[PDB]
Amino acid sequence: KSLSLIAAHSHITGLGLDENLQPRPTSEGMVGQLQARRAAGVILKMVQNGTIAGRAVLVAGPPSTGKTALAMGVSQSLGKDVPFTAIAGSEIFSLELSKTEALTQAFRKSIGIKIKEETELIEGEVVEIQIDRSITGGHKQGKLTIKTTDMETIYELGNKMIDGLTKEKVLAGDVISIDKASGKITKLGRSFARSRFVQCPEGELQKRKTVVHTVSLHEIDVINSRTQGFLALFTGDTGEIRSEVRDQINTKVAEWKEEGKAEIVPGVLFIDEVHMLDIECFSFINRALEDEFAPIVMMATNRGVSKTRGTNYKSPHGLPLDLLDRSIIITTKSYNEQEIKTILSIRAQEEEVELSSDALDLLTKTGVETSLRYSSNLISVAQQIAMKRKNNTVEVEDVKRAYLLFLDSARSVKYVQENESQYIDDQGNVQISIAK
Amino acid sequence: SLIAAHSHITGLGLDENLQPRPTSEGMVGQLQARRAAGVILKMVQNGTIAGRAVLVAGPPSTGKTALAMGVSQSLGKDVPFTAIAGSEIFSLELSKTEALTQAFRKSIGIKIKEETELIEGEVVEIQIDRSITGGHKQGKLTIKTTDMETIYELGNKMIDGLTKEKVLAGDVISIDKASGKITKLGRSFARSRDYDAMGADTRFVQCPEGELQKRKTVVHTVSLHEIDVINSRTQGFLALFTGDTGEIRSEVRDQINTKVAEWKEEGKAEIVPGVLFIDEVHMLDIECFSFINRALEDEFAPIVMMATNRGVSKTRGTNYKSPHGLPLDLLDRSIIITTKSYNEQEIKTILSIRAQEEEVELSSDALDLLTKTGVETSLRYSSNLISVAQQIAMKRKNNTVEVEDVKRAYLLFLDSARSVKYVQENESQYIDDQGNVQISIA
Amino acid sequence: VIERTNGPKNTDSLSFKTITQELLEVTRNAPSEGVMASLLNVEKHAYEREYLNCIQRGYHPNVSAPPVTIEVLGSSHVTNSINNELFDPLISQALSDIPAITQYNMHVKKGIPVEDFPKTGLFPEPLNKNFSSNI
Amino acid sequence: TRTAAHTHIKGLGLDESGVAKRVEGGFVGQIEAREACGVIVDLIKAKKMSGRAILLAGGPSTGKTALALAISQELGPKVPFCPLVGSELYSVEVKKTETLMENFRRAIGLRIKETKEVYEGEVTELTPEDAENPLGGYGKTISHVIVGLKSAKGTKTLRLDPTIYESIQREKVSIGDVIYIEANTGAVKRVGRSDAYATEFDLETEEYVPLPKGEVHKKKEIVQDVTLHDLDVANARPQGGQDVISMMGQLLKPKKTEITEKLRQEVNKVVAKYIDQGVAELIPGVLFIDEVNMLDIEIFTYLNKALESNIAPVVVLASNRGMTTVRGTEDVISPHGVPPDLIDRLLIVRTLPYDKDEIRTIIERRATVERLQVESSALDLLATMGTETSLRYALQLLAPCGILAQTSNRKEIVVNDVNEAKLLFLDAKRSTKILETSANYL
Amino acid sequence: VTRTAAHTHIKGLGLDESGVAKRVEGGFVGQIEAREACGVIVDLIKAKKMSGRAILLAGGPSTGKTALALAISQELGPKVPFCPLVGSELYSVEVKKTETLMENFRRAIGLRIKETKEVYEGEVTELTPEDAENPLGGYGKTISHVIVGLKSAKGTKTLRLDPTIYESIQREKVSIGDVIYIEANTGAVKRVGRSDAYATEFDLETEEYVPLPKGEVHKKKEIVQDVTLHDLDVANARPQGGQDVISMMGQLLKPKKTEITEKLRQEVNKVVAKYIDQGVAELIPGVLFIDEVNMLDIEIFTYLNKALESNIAPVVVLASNRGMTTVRGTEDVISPHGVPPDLIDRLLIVRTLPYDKDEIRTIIERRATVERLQVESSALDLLATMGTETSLRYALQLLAPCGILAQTSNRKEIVVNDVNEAKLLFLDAKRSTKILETSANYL
Ligand SMILES: Nc1ncnc2c1ncn2[C@@H]1O[C@H](COP(=O)(O)OP(=O)(O)O)[C@@H](O)[C@H]1O
Ligand SMILES: Nc1ncnc2c1ncn2[C@@H]1O[C@H](COP(=O)(O)OP(=O)(O)O)[C@@H](O)[C@H]1O
Ligand SMILES: Nc1ncnc2c1ncn2[C@@H]1O[C@H](COP(=O)(O)OP(=O)(O)O)[C@@H](O)[C@H]1O
Ligand SMILES: Nc1ncnc2c1ncn2[C@@H]1O[C@H](COP(=O)(O)OP(=O)(O)O)[C@@H](O)[C@H]1O
Repeated sequence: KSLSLIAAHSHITGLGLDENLQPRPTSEGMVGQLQARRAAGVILKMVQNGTIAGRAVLVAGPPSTGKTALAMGVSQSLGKDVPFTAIAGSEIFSLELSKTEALTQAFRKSIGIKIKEETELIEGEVVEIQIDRSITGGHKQGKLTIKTTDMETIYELGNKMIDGLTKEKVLAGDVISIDKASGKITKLGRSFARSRFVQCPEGELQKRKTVVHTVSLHEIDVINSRTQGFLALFTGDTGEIRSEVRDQINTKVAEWKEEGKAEIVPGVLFIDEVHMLDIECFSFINRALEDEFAPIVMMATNRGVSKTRGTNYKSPHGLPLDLLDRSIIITTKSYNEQEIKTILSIRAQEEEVELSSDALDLLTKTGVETSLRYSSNLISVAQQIAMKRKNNTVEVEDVKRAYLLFLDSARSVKYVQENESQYIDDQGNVQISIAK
Repeated sequence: SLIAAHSHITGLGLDENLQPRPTSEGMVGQLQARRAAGVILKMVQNGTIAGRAVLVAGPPSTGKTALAMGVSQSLGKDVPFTAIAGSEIFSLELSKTEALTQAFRKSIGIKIKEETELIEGEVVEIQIDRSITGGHKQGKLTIKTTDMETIYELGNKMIDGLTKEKVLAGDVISIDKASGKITKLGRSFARSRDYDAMGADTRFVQCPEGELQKRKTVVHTVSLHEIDVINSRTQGFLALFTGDTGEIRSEVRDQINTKVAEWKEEGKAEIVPGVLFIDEVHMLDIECFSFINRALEDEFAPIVMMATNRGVSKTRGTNYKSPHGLPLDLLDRSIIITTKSYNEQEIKTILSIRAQEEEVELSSDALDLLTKTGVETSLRYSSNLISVAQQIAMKRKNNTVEVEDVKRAYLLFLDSARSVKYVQENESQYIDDQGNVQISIA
Repeated sequence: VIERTNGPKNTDSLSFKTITQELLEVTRNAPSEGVMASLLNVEKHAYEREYLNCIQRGYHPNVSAPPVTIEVLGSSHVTNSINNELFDPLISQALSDIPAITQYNMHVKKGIPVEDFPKTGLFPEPLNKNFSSNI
Repeated sequence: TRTAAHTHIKGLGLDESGVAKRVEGGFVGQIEAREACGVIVDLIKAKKMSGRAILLAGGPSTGKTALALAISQELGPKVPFCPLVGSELYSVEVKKTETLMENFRRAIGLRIKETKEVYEGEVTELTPEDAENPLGGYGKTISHVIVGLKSAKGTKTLRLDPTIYESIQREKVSIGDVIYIEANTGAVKRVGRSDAYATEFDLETEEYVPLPKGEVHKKKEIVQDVTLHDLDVANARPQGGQDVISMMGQLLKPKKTEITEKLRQEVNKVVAKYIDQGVAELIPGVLFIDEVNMLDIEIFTYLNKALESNIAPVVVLASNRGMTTVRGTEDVISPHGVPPDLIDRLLIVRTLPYDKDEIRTIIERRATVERLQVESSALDLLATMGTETSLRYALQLLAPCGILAQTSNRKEIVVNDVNEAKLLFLDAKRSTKILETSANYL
Repeated sequence: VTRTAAHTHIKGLGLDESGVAKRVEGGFVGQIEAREACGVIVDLIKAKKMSGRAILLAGGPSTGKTALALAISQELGPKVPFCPLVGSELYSVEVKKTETLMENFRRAIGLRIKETKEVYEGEVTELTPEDAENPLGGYGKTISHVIVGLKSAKGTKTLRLDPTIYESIQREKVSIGDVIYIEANTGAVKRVGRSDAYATEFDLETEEYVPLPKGEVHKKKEIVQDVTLHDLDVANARPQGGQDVISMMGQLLKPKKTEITEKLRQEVNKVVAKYIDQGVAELIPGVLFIDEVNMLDIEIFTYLNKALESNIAPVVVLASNRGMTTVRGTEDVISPHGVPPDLIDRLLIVRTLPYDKDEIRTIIERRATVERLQVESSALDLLATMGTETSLRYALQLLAPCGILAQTSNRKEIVVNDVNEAKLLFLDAKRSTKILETSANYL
């Protein structure tokens, strides 16, 4: 499951830390940024403890300095079964939902209910089905010889089981699972009989299994609101869910928690590029962070002393000071030559690219000259240029050809400022003619 | 119909060598613009190329929309001509790109050839078997001519056609197989016994003779936009009239393009390009120009003719001024036809043609006074004064417009400059830009 | 919508006949070559002129899918309620028709009157025979 | 009897073949504008031109709306007249272009005539006569239906089709009810029960329409007056159908939709076909827009497009601004808030302010319409009051004067009552002086 | 014979086996470095491993930016999906622009699936329904079963319908003597038409006639289907295809765009992963092309920053022609090509260069060859110096009025007097601006 080709943060499998929350120099695909990784590990221990709620953490720094990488590492080290809602800042300006309603849905998607239940199933291999039918179809009789690798039995079947076996046609040689209470019969496949293919089950026929369900609060909010069904969880037209059913869900969840029938898991809400939110969003967040059913909100931004959207003044990080009072700030730093070389080596091993040493030094030099992402993007173009001339190892001139073909930001600005008469300026004046 | 502004223009008035006559088909003057419009007309009539933008620019009251109407009249039938204004793009149901795509796709016709069978015969026997609730309907129809006798089986739609405008076993009707039309030609039997109701006082007609069934190749034109609207959903034919076609997806348009190419390959259907005419194109946003710059490069694109009466002015959606109110990207890929202002002789001939169109007889001195006022003021004012002078002439009971009627119409109805002078002389009487007005006359 | 019946209303009321409802009513059973019917029959004239009943189909959807199945393990009430909602007999009878021999068995052989039948045949007609299926 | 700011004017008041007299029809003064409006009324009654535009301009309290309503009264009640405000075009359901086109199509009327052949009255007998040879496997095969009808001074027995008995059973036609059968369609409808069958039961719901006058069979020629917008909204919406969409939309909110140009073209061609047959008459009318400065330049551009149409009616615009910026533009200075493109396409009628004697005469007519009795010295003081402050302020201070006269148990307004009404109710100038000379947020 | 519109003289990039481009081959003239870079990009797309790579074609107006993207699209072929787009398409009045960008991102990822079909087909011989014990009970339908008899070549079967199947049988209005086609996956029924075993010409409903189907009544067949992920998303968002109530009423309502949630996309991804894991489906990453990228505002750029870091997103190509232009939706910031620097840091910029006189001449020569016209050499030189004087597009678009004016004098060749006449009739932007500046009343 979970198909994926290659991502920009696909080499990161978690925060590289020891048992004392100390960062290794290189572990789980993350190098450098020791203090930020330690602080994110402390935040991970906050999430794993779960005894506190509504704490806001801001990750701020220069662009292309391990912010989204840190968020991806926290999400990978959280594991499965714990909600993680990663949204962008421009995703809440909707046309059918208000900004506060979309923010409320994104807040309530990150708190889960854990419910354990038990059900009994008959998973077996069908030896023989015998069906006795009448002329008019009044009374049906049925014998079912079914087995595992451990037992063997014969069952008399009633009329509704005859109807449920005729529908979704079960033949001899099949492996099926039957639910007695609901009457759901699933064909797992065919057994190992050459005369798809699965293994015949072992042990008892009538098994009792415990399944664990994690249901978000937003799902129960959609279900309890009678105006729309559960298909609004998939189609997306929930449409301004009222606060009365939210109050009923908030009371019933605590009622289940006191009786021990369910458990509370908190999650992480990540807001990438938080500076694009409006002032009314920040004013809503300032009061939504103080609820008992509030997750931990991590926000990432790279702006420095910019204009707050919806106002006319300037604020640090694009955020007003009342929101910044309610947050603790993790600050990232720029990378050195050695860490850039290590990151580029990790990305070379990730994309199955074989690199010479001098090509790696050239990539590190042009990475500390221009950008990390530019050298991270040249490394796969140079492999195709290498494969055009039929050799596996990327050499120095293979990097030089890709450097010549594909430009960066500074060279493009230089060439545009040199030949600005051929481009459209702000005033809309261009020159298309060559002569005169 | 009613007399409109450009009801006197039937064609362009061109020779076989595309040389415009000085006075032909209701158009005088403007030789080079009419020559260029004839070249554009020949380029449309050839149909070889697509996506050429033509711009018509000039001062107000010069003949831009008159030239477009002459092109549309000389275009002939079975070639579409989608003429829209610039402010029709902005809607609350469609986006600007979707509205412009529908305007582009309304200007390409698909000519489809079909085979049909015509049956003309005297009705003999009608047996209609229906269910109890009236849902399932079937039956038989025995029809005859003077030479043969045929029993046909009927469907639901055919029985629905027979039940409307009831046929009564002895009439003469017509049958089209492909169209499903029921047309009662008349009655030949002339029955004596008739019920008090009904009553086919249908005109008498002889019974048809010869072959009952005849084959005919028919042809008909549809637009591409109608094909997309029909194939969009279940009830697209209602949406063709109600206009409730909201944001048709791209997959529908790709499949319709592929099926149109298949119909061209099989010889069933042919493609006839048309003209899309945007009057007052300067009332468009920069996003519309950006969409047009890429929509003009497709194969299924019509010839786009735009009209502008603006000089250097601010482009809508931006904060800089551009020539003709259009960005230089759209001005790069267009060829511009320039119209020029008129003389007194051309204005006199235009007023003579407009007086002949409104069936108003004019004196010579009244025509000279109208020419003088149309030289001083605009042409449209002296054109509008003719009907008022005719009404004043009919009030005094003489069916010939004299000089004093034009003088009285000049005194009664004002110009733009005279009204500006009267407003500027009495500025306290009117509400100014700051909302201050002096109502009291003390 | 389904069991809407055209019951009579008394004259002494404030809800009167708006003009467009009267134009809709005079052309309910009017035949051809009548002036009000011909002024009210634009769409069928456009249908019969443009040869639209013999046209082909140029578009088919790529994927067709049933609604998402909701399952609750260990309860038959949810299965019964889901099967009632998916296959509501009133709506499913409204979107279809009774066979003619079955109707003859209800009305003549069983004594059930016509007005006691469930309402049937409310499905809208497709444009062509070619437009009635995706295959 | 209700009087509201108008209805003291009964037409323009011109004589035939001539000019306006000084006082007639509730009008005092304004001779030249009345003559121009009479010429426009004669042009509208000529029923030939299309899309002519009149802008009448002047100060506040001058009589532009009174002149427009006088035009509407002078035309009569059979010619359509659509009043409108420039602020009404901004709708949040459909774009303003579609609203302007709907108000354009509302102003054109169609007069149709038809002949109906009916049979109505109380049913005397209802016998479905069986056939001579009934078919096997069936029951009660019908050859015809005998229905007897009775009305005032006439009874007549009929002979019907076998088919109508199904409609008789579906419409629940028993004995003693009053039925209605038109000739060509059949289609019996149940209009009610006779009044002679009213008091046999204590409780019932069915109404009792009495016996209809005249004979049972009479051909009646009816004449119906519709508009083109009614035909458009009748053809666009579906008829009574059996589909779920038609019954679902009939119980839902009637949301306005963008009517296409195709439906309008089909409506115009079928209307022209029935006009050429000699059955239908086309009556163009007036579309009146008050305070046209509220329109922005997009609606002005679409007005420029739509005034050159083939079917568009006479449009009358009213405005009172001077040198004002057009709405939607930041730097275009224009007379009356109207851009020069539209200004070039219309004729301007100027209206002039009044003097003291005309103010006194207008106050006299408005007093004699409101059934009031005014003293002469009080009339002169009210005329002086209207000279000093406003004409509308003098007109609106009449009913408090009458109420204060009634409170003192007198039937005549005196000087003391108009002084009390002066002191009680303020005007704009004294209220502005109160606002300027106070500093307590007044 | 054929139709040409501003393109279709371009067939591909036109490179060697080593990626070295020729001077003129494949409809291109010059632009060797850009064509080599586009060939490297095409090879990278064909490698089918990378996700979320972005290049930007930067250059002036009329320099060959759209032509390179169309050449890339024809180099990949119709097998790989290619989604063209304009920057103004993202502003819809039905759904937000972020959802439209996500939709166009998911519309460029294809899938090829081998699918099994269970079919019952043949000619209907008998159709007999049987009735329920009580039909007016309120719960339960009118009938219980329907017996149908299907006859095909070398086979005849008898089936007992579920009434739910019989509703879809009856809705297509089948009868005795009709060839049908029942798909057991969804229950959809196709009425092929009347069998030709009976009479033909006695009908009045323009039907078509089909012989008996070959093979048995019951069949299992393999259909290879091509699809995108967006098709699955809109199929599961608006469910049509089933025989239940909701999927039946979904076909009659007006279609409307909605905000498809991420949970549905993850479920579709899991099902597609299960499909490819079985060896049934094959995934084809594609190309999304956006022309005039400067029309995008800052919110779409900020969402693009997040959307390019996913593990599904395809290769996206952009184009712009602005030097130092402020970003739309912002008030003071000035960035190259109208593209903000935080997205610029994730791109690869490909420069496009202007042409010389001889390149303009041979481009005009190829355009005249493609449009089936004969041009004299002196007229070609006049057109070349005109194209260098004013614009390449003006010299290209004046060829067809030259052809019309050459045809109207009963000639095939285009001469100098014809080019002078086309110069006199039609104007360009510079002469129109010179008329506009020395004008009387905003001419
Ligand atoms: N500590 C790290 N370990 C591994 N990769 C890193 C690290 N820091 C940054 N990167 C790489 O640098 C790139 C920029 O990181 P990211 O945080 O996404 O940018 P920004 O800081 O602008 O959000 C990412 O593709 C990531 O793979
Ligand atoms: N050559 C001509 N023949 C007939 N009418 C003309 C001619 N030139 C101008 N007109 C009249 O002058 C007006 C021109 O205005 P219009 O057609 O809107 O185009 P433009 O706005 O470009 O001048 C029209 O109303 C038309 O009746
Ligand atoms: N010539 C006139 N004769 C009589 N009453 C008039 C005359 N002109 C205006 N009035 C009265 O003045 C009042 C306001 O005039 P109005 O028509 O509203 O002017 P405007 O429309 O320019 O504001 C109306 O109630 C009308 O009765
Ligand atoms: N190398 C070339 N060979 C042939 N034609 C070209 C070449 N470069 C550009 N063109 C032509 O120039 C025109 C403008 O190119 P296009 O990329 O569509 O617009 P822009 O360059 O302004 O983005 C196109 O119609 C194309 O046919």
